[PDB]
Amino acid sequence: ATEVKVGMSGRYFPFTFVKQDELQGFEVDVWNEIGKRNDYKVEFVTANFSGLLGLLETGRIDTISNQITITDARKAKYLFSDPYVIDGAQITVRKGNEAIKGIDDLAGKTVAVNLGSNFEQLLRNHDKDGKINIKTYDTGIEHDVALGRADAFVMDRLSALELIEKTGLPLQLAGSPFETIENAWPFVNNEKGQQLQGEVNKALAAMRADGTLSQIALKWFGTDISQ
Ligand SMILES: [Cl-]
Ligand SMILES: [Cl-]
Ligand SMILES: [K+]
Repeated sequence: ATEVKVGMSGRYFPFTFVKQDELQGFEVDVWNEIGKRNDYKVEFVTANFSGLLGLLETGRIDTISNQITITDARKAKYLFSDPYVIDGAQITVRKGNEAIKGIDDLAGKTVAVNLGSNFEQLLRNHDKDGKINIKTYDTGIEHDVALGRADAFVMDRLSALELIEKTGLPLQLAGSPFETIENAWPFVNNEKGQQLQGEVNKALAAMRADGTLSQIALKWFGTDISQ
């Protein structure tokens, strides 16, 4: 059997998170089904998001299942599979705050972003004159905004929506998503990476056909986020 290592953070509800001392979520269920279909011994390695892409290049993991958005720079540095989730980058503020209607309102504000994430680069590209006070983190991002240490943060709409409705955090969506994001699994451009890529695309396409991918998405979001 082929050993495959899947990097994640364990702090990305409901994609990858811990509850009752169990590492679970959307990314966990998906790669267990992939491992059934390709004779993989899947091994989950939890690490902060800022170092997941580093672990991938060094070779201590084989891929990452953590909503890795495909970017122009990441295309040149890694291989990617077919996108399995499509969404948009969302600004989210504290509940009751109407002083921030979108990304153009961040001038002079403090916006939290995960370090090394596509949301940081997008935010720095949307900061032409240094108006925004970008604060980068790996944990406690949505908590600083709900408490007041940061004015807003930028993630995907899906995860923020579940924190607002399911979890119940005192947060609200700030406007409409300003950038579509296509999320796929990155691979190292080597023999095993090319081998995993082609075999994962065949499993991903096979899961979309029989509805298994939709079953996983409905369990973790109530909505088929694969569509
Ligand atoms: Cl990312
Ligand atoms: Cl900096
Ligand atoms: K991302």
